[PDB]
Amino acid sequence: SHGNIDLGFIYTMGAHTVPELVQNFTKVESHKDITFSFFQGATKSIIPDLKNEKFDLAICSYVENEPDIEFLPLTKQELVVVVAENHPLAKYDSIDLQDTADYSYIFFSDTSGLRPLIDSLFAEINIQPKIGCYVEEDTAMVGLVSVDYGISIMPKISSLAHYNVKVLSINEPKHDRFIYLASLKNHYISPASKAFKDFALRYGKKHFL
Amino acid sequence: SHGNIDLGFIYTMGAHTVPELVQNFTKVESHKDITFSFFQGATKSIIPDLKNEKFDLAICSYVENEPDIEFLPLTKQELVVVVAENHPLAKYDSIDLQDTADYSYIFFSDTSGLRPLIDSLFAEINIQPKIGCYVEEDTAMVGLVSVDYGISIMPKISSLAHYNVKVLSINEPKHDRFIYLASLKNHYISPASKAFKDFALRYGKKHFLR
Amino acid sequence: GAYGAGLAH
Ligand SMILES: O=C(O)C1=C[C@@H](O)[C@@H](O)[C@H](O)C1
Ligand SMILES: O=C(O)C1=C[C@@H](O)[C@@H](O)[C@H](O)C1
Repeated sequence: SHGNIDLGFIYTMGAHTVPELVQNFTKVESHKDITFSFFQGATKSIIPDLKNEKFDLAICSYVENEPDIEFLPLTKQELVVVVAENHPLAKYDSIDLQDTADYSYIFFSDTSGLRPLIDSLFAEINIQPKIGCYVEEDTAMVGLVSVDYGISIMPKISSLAHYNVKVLSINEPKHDRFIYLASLKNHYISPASKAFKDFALRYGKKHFL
Repeated sequence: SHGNIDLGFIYTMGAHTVPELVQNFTKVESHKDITFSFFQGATKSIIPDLKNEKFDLAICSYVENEPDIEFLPLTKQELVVVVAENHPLAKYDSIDLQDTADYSYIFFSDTSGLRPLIDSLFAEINIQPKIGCYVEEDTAMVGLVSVDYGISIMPKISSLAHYNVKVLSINEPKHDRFIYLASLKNHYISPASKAFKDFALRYGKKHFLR
Repeated sequence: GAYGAGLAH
């Protein structure tokens, strides 16, 4: 019935995933009066805000060595390579990551919960990417790719189709990018927050995974 | 010129404005070797990171009673009202802000440097908006409008055309939303940062501010 | 389907 949910999440979840979860959660009559406050940020900022209880729940990347935090699979993304339409790689439709070795990257900053996965991909193929600059949020990244300031590896998100960039699928190496519903282990959680948590986990299994 | 520039900016500047400035700045031969790191956030977080020197320069909203920070006009935005494509207000192409009185908002959180302007617009027309939820970043806001979770007032940005929303221009009240290049007053600034500051202010005067 | 896979670290 009544209550508030403070939900923090990583940037790319704002465009479609969180709205879809909230829309479907709230069509149930007994959820109409539940309210939210929504916070956006990078995984490394979000984890402290879970521990200090600013957030009831979070949607973010998995983080190693956080035994106080429960990470439960919610959705997934596809990593792609994004280049300006004039770039030499734009002639291709798919590439191996090692094919990018010569080119300057717009790289995610260390705050990004994506960097463990990305770094492991480059380590797997023994490539040390040329990093031209760092950015945290995704629209700033594709913005810089669109003026050919560099290339990037990033999640395939709907906005990429609206910049003057070519999106390339990655053949090798292989990857899965999972996104998690994160919460404090052994912690008291309000009835509304628990209702949203269970709802979102069911929804992700049925529709996202 | 050489060295690094740490530039912090409010989210909406990432899509086009910062790329345009950086690309045009870097065409100059004496700027090719300058490097950047780019940070994104809301105005209220950006200000401390200017004071603690994490950023050499920032692009953000004006903040009153910050005598240590120099704000110089850089660009501007148009505030619009955004509603789901089947919302009752979608029948219109333009509205007065008071035409939104009955409807629940997806409102900017207190961290947003836009809130002084927005709050003053509602206070001017003596309306207390119904606030359904708060968000900080713009794509999260239009994302929720697109599922008709609420309506919003927000900057007109290129991404709005790609959600299931109608963008309404605001007839009354009308007020300018300016965005500023911010730096620490009377503080040493590196040759690269100074070159970029001067370039950006000149560019904004010529192409952004009208 | 991918839920089980997502639990592996
Ligand atoms: O998982 C994360 O923490 C993030 C992934 C990227 O897409 C960016 O949205 C940003 O780096 C946050
Ligand atoms: O000026 C600001 O501090 C902001 C303006 C809004 O468009 C959002 O990008 C966000 O609330 C930050």
